[PDB]
Amino acid sequence: TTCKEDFANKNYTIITSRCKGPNYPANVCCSAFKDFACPFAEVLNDEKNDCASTMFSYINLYGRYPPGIFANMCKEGKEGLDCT
Amino acid sequence: RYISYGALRRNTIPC
Amino acid sequence: DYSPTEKILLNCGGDTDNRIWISDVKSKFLSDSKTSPALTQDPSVPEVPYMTARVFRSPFTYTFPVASGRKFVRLYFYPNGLNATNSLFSVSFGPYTLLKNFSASQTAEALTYAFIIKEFVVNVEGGTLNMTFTPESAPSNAYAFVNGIEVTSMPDMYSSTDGTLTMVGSTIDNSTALENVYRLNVGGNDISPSADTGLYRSWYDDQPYIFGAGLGIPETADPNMTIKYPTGTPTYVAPVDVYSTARSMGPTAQINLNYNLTWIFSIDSGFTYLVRLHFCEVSSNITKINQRVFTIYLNNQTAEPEADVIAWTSSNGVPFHKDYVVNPPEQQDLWLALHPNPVNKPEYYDSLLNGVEIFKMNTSDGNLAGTNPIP
Ligand SMILES: *[C@@H]1O[C@H](CO)[C@@H](O[C@@H]2O[C@H](CO)[C@@H](O)[C@H](O)[C@H]2NC(C)=O)[C@H](O)[C@H]1NC(C)=O
Ligand SMILES: *[C@@H]1O[C@H](CO)[C@@H](O)[C@H](O)[C@H]1NC(C)=O
Ligand SMILES: *[C@@H]1O[C@H](CO)[C@@H](O)[C@H](O)[C@H]1NC(C)=O
Repeated sequence: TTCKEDFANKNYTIITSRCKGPNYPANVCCSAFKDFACPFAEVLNDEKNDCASTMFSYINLYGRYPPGIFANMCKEGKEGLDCT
Repeated sequence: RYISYGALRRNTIPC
Repeated sequence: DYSPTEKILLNCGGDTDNRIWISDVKSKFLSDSKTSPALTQDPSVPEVPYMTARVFRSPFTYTFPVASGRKFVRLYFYPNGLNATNSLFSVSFGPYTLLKNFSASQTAEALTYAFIIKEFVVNVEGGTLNMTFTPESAPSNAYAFVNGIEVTSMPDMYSSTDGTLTMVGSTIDNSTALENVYRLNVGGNDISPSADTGLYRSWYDDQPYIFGAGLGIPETADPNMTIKYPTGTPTYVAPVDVYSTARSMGPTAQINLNYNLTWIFSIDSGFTYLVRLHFCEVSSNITKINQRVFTIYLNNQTAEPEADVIAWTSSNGVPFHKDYVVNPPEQQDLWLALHPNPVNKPEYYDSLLNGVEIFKMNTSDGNLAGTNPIP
């Protein structure tokens, strides 16, 4: 189910200029990721779509990020990341 | 609204 | 493996796991009941012994002839002409009440399981045992039932009498009763009771208990790596499939500094909990001390400041385990988490876990029963 939204032409600076360095500070990086992907919480959260994987692909491509930093260090509560 | 952990698990590390 | 002298698999009213059962109909075990087959069939559910049940209109007591020793005792329930919701009862043994005010349905579908298995570890003196099922008199509707019963011989595997070996994270086990609430193969697959090391324990994958998306990676032993139990150690402590598979934080050190590898287990309050953690260094890279050192936190507090599996074992691929006691702060979530300890400057910043076993310890002498799970 190819993603409804287009992630190729989005502006990833939100993340790239904040989540950085040899250390990937959890608070800074998760703030940046939320800022970028909270406006598409609806489509990402839908299991049927091909979008979340496509997004992470682009995030990790433009940032040259290590393999699972967002899944691993971004956690808030049982519900997920708040995004409001 | 939230970013669900199911979406985050799409960032799971591979082999 | 371990061969238990007694293997009483009892099916009520009479499998997919190569174990033969026996009806309770003409059993010497039976000491009235209204046997009935199950009203509805769920493909996920196996007929034996779930399909057949025996129902206790009034108190019933079961007896089994057993040598002096400790036994696994496992009840099998599947919530189902009576109405399923109205089944509330208690189960007792000796001076131990195993279950009270128990609902199979409210328990089972709060947890999104079709059927339930409940496990206990109990010590028996004498050649007989007390298994009594009592429909709760408190509401009149209330009845009792059991799909099946297993009694299995067992070594004294999970006791820590030895002096000062165990203290809570802030303790003595002897002729206390334990109820097993979780038994996980961390980073590995499910293990059916056949595939256990002769004690017929079910091991479950740990992943449904990871807190967020933070799964790290699973590791398996290399093929040219041999899991060797230490000389003079029982080899039935946990299957080799438990120690050959583990979970760790990932290939990036600074990432592993910023998160905990965490698991959460819903538990009954008012009790104290035995947590046996299972370790074995399966990585080819880790062969010396001060390569992988990590801190273990139980219930947001430190149980182990620096866990070096090599210091615990001196070599690759050799199993080990350690018992802890958690006393929760008075139906509740129990947290387990690991983090790397960089003090002393280890080669890698990582953490590891191979298996988990959590038991509820009987309070004083008395209850092992907790509240019914609100869904
Ligand atoms: C340990 O830490 C967590 C918080 O990190 C404790 O608290 C709850 O956390 C959940 C997230 O699962 C929130 O939804 C709840 O609102 C939090 N409630 C409270 C009261 O904190 C958790 O309870 C702690 N456990 C112990 C035993 O200390
Ligand atoms: C991304 O958005 C920011 C706004 O904060 C803007 O300053 C920046 O130039 C944008 N980058 C690109 C490549 O469009
Ligand atoms: C008794 O069981 C009922 C459910 O049938 C439950 O609502 C109630 O909280 C329980 N009370 C005690 C003391 O177990």
